[PDB]
Amino acid sequence: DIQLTQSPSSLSASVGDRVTITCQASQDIRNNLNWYQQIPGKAPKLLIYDASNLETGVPSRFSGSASGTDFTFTISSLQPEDVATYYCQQYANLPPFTFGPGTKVDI
Amino acid sequence: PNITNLCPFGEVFNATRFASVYAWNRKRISNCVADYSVLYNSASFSTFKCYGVSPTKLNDLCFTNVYADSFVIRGDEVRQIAPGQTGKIADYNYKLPDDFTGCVIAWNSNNLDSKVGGNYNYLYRLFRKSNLKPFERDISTEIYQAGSTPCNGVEGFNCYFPLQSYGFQPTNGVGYQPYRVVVLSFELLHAPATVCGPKK
Amino acid sequence: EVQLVQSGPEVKKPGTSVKVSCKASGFIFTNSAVQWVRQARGQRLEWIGWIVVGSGNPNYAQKFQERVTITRDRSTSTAYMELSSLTSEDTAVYYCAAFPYYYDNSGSGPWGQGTLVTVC
Ligand SMILES: *[C@@H]1O[C@H](CO)[C@@H](O[C@@H]2O[C@H](CO)[C@@H](O)[C@H](O)[C@H]2NC(C)=O)[C@H](O)[C@H]1NC(C)=O
Repeated sequence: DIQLTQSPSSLSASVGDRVTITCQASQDIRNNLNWYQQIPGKAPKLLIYDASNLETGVPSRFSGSASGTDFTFTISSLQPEDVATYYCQQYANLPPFTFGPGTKVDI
Repeated sequence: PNITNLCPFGEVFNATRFASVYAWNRKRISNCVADYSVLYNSASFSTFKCYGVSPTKLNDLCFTNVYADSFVIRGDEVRQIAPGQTGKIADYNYKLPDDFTGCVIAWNSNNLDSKVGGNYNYLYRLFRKSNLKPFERDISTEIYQAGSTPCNGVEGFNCYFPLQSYGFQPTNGVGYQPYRVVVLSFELLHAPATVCGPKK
Repeated sequence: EVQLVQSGPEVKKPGTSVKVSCKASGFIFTNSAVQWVRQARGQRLEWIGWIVVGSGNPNYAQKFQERVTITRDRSTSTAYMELSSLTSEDTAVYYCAAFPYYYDNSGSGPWGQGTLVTVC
């Protein structure tokens, strides 16, 4: 079994700040870790896959970084309109893809 | 001379069910007279290639053993059944030696093997630890070990099921269509030859 | 072109199984993998099911085993989902994901519109 945790759990900022979401897993997944978006009223979609490897249709302000088992999701151009909830998603060679507690970023 | 037992070539071309590529049959045709002229003299065969012998001369030089094998494979890689050629199915599921000696025959069978909804019965391998030696089966349903994490049996992103399906549809492109392929390999073991030509 | 949609059954019968169908298009289907997750009111998200299109091993988490089933479906590109022993807190959005490049160590594939499987 694998487990992880997302520490921020809430943000309060308006503009400019390189807002970061730091989550840490029980196992040091090589690179098979991604992140998911969820609008308060729509279905979740993909922002970054394979530890910040961007995907077709991503915006510019979305990015990420890695440090050992710790994993950061960065917005260097935080704006008042990109308000939603985030999740960091894990999967490594085993079926249980347990989910993090997420985070509702707010102004 | 007259005539005697004729080889049951029909029972290897005109059968009803063909084994998937990963586990092919091996009929030990022996002690029979094979008339390859009727095989060659026909337009129903799309690809008719041979190596080590010209297709219009093999009707003599009685052989020792003839091995007939069958596959159903996607048309657009039939060529890579030839010796040496690399690819995906050839380098994992069936690879002929560079000194191969035999004939490769292939014909389209869109009217039989395909289905209205698509006959996804035939399967082919996708992964392996290393390449494959000539002329050996690979029947094994053990998950292939990718990366380095052990695979205890649970399918995973580095624990891949070796096989997957063609997914045939009788409306796809010509390349995607099925093709029935028969490989007729010849071997000359030091022993009385037992498969001669029609007139002899 | 690559996307997927789902059906919208709401309540089959309390204490009895329900049927959820997902269809997808735009990418080759008999190479990829599909999976099912639960979203309950309160923004809590958990994983439930996962099946590869290749061979088929309905592997699930320890919690929800012997209580769910996902069936391979090559109609055009589909999957069906069922789960028995409906309880008072099975009401949720059942979300579909699909990893197109399963054979690559990558994640992709949009998500369906969600099925509001409630109980009554
Ligand atoms: C395999 O089946 C084909 C299907 O037609 C057979 O082809 C016929 O063979 C008979 C006997 O020689 C001929 O009279 C017919 O004219 C052939 N028809 C066609 C359309 O070719 C074939 O003979 C069978 N046996 C083999 C190929 O060994």
